[PDB]
Amino acid sequence: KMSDVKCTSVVLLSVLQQLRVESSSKLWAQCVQLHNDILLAKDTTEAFEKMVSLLSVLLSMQGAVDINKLCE
Amino acid sequence: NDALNNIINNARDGCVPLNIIPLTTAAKLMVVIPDYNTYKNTCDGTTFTYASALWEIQQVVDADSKIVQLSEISMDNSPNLAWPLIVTALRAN
Amino acid sequence: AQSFLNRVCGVSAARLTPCGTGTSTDVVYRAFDIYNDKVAGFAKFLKTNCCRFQEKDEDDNLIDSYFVVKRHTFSNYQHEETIYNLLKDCPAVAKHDFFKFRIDGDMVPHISRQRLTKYTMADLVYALRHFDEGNCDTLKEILVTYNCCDDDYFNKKDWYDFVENPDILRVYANLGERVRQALLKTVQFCDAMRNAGIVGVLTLDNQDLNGNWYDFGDFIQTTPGSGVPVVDSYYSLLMPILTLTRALTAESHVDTDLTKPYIKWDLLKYDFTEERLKLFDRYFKYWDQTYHPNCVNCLDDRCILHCANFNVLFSTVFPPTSFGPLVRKIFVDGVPFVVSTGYHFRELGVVHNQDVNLHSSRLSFKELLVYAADPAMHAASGNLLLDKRTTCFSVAALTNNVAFQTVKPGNFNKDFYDFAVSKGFFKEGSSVELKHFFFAQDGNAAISDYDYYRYNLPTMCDIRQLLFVVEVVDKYFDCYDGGCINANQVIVNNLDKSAGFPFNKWGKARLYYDSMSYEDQDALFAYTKRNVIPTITQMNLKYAISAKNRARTVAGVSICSTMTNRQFHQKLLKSIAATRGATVVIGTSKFYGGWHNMLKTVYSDVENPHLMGWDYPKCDRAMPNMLRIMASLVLARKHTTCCSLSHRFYRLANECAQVLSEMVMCGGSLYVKPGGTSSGDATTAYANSVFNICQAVTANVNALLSTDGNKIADKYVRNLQHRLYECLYRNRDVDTDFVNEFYAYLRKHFSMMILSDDAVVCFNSTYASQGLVASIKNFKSVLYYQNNVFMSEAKC
Amino acid sequence: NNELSPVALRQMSCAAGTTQTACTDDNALAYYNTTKGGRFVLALLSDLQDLKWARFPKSDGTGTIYTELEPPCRFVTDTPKGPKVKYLYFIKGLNNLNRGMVLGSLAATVRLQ
RNA sequence: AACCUUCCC
RNA sequence: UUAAAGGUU
Ligand SMILES: [Zn+2]
Ligand SMILES: [Zn+2]
Repeated sequence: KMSDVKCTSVVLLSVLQQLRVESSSKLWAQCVQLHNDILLAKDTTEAFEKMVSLLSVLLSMQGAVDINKLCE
Repeated sequence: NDALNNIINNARDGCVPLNIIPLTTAAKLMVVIPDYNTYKNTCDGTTFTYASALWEIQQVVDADSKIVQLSEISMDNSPNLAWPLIVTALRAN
Repeated sequence: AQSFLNRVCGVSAARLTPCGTGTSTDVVYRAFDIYNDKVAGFAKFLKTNCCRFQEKDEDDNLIDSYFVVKRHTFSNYQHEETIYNLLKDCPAVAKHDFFKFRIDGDMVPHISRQRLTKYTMADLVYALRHFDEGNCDTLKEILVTYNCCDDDYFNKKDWYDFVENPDILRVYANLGERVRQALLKTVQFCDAMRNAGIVGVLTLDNQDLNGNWYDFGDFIQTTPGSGVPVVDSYYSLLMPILTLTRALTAESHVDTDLTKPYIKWDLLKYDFTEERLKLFDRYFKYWDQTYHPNCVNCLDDRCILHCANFNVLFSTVFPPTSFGPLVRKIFVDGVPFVVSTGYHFRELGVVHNQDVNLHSSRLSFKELLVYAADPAMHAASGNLLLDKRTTCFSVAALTNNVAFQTVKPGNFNKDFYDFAVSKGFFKEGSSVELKHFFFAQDGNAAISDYDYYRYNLPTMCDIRQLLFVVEVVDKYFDCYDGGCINANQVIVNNLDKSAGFPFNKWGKARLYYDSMSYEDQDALFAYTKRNVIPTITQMNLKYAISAKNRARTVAGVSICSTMTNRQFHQKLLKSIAATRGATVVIGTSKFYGGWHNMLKTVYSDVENPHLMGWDYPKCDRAMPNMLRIMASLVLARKHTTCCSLSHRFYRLANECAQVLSEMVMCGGSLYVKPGGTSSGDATTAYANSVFNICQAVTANVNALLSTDGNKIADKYVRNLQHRLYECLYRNRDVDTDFVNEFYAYLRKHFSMMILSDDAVVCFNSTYASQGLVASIKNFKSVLYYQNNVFMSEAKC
Repeated sequence: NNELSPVALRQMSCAAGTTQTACTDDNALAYYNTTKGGRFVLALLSDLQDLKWARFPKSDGTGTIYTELEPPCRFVTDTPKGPKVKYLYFIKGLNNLNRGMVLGSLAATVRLQ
């Protein structure tokens, strides 16, 4: 199941990078640190909270329309 | 071509090492600062000294190439700055 | 027992407390530099012949001041008496006593030497050369005794590591003045032996850690005014410690004392020849072979190495700003440039261009190509830079803003992963799992990789052993052929790659290879044989899949160096890549049975075969300059016919100028490269293979010479050891017969398979267990003392 | 236990002279170090005050090599000849080790005062 | 291993 | 680390 977390972390960092996040140095540094550390985790009980911390980054902007894109 | 001719004419043969050409002739200095503590010992104040010369600060930018005033660089306000600070200055006389 | 103690102390009135009980001796374990008519080497032996006495200090404190007595025969007593009353007035001679005492029923002679130290300098050299983590027990005592560190410093984690504990460089450097004073004291001993008419061999077994000399057992006397101090093994074995402990730092201060401030040299001074000769006369007075401060006057490759070693030692005293291109103003069409017309190498001294053109009229395409590549104008027109992020020397910043480069996270192929998961893959508790990903990086990535080039240190190599090793290593490259070729014969793989710092602003390598005809390329190549062309190599950042999060970077070397290095090593290396069955397996495919053939070849007739492998921790960023120069020399060895001596030297100078200590442009600013190797040039893999073979041969030599020798039960191996010592430290010229014999021995008992920095070796297990061929600890010690790198079991 | 030179190096008779072709027939005691890849002499002994050139014909005979010598070294040997004031010459470029070997052999098996 | 010889200080 | 070579069973 940890593979799912690592793959979705890869996808989340991809969309974050393409949302021009890397135009702010420190935010991109923290996101890169979280993404690199999630890929190296060995238990699912730390990857999940680092994953939620990394998702809180994208849930703070206003470039991703959320209600539309969770059309289910 | 005036601050470089003088130092060249003083050479015995005319040959001078390359690494001393910008040290004693260039008219702009750009220091890169990783943290506030290193900022304190090197680039403190509006004027500092380096390479046996006196330089005066004119412009400071952060990693995002946005302007930072000299009043914002404190100890407690440091965590709110992108911190490869680039400080550019002119050789004063 | 009491009278012996009251006679050993004698007039000096010392409070000796016997370390050995009774009137008997005290066997110890000490390192010796030994050469009989039977046995030779530099190995640890058991030393009886001695009755030690420690001296007490006022309040019964024990100090390091020993009164070592020596029981021996009457003839030796007479011989050492008649020679000590000749070297008595030299400060560097420990005081002898020469008494006779009635031990048991007969009267026996003793030679009491007063106030020595527990360890000699053979012990220090052995401890710092043959290093092992958990058997130190004497390096610790030497460091603690002379207040280089404390006892609780050894309870740290990886206190011996040069990479993860870079403070050990400071602990060793506090033991670097007792070595300078020892050299100063041995110069006086040599002068006294000269003026007193004495001949003998100076071995570092007879010099305690103060500097005094205390044995005259194997000396002979001649007419006064002609005495011969034979110092060849002494200095050669001592060489690595001189730079490892940074012994000549006191030469950086005025009047050569560490309390006074540093000497303020002139900024415009670039020729330090007189200072180099002064230092050589100061410390290496009786080194017989001649010394050329500027390697442009050397006689051949061997003399180039010999003088470059001393230049390596002597260039750590002079300011870092004096090394680099020597620029000079020239006039053309009335317009003055500032162009490079020479170089000042730390290793090769001062080199001047022969075809400098002053007051020219026009710049052809060749001249425009040359002047656009050197860093002269680019550095002189840019502004000053002071970068606090790195310790490496920073010269200039070309632009008004620095650039931060990031690395992308990498895409995800979801369909394949879903297919694999549907096939029962990637479950919990599976032997297969994802470990390789695309790792992202923040803004400061390359400037963080330069602090890994920070790892390179100036290293002095044991010159005699290095010369023998280079002669042996040259025999692994005999089946090949090489030489220069014309511009017609060059074969370029890909013409859509970048041409370098300047020149990338205008096209790829295709444009510059069409534009110039064959005649222009030949003219440039012929120019490079009598001039130096410094260049700039860009620092690109790679983007690939890996299992560890390090931001690997590569070097975009310029185009002129590419052309001129091709017109040499294209023909040199196409033969290497097209040979099957050799030691170097570059160019051999693993398909169609290549792997099986390679493995069966490496198993070629070994008696009790075991397999072993190792990997260098940081090969590119920690390789010393001396070994890179050695690899370049053995590669250029193939030009005995097409190039004269001057052409070879200037080609070597060009290589050292543009692939060893070049000027790198990392993120829009120019920095000075300390050394190492630049991955991205023409001959990286082949030079790495040469360096690997050199390290393996050095490990074998160290393993063979450090074996006891009296215990070796095979006559052939014992004679091999004896003649190996003779050919190392008693011959100035190459002996091809013994080189062939030792190469055959190594090929028989130690079979290698080399590819760049990777190696697999099949070795005789019995000989390795007996210490006749190199083991893995022999590799670790060699790496420690000749690479400034500590290797662990994670690589071997 | 480092020994200067186990085994002794022997000597032949050779010819020398002051400069160029001044070598007449045979005037020197040449202490040699013979190797099977060509013979290489170590030292020269003479009763002649100042000889700078010496010569030896090559093994093929068609050639003859000249050797340049250092300034003399003076000593006295004891013999049935009484005292002998002799001057010794090292071919310039001789290392310290060959000098030491020759001097040790001389001081060991040749009388000196 | 015993053993002796020209010895070796 | 212990002159050398030779000698016998
Ligand atoms: Zn030289
Ligand atoms: Zn050539």
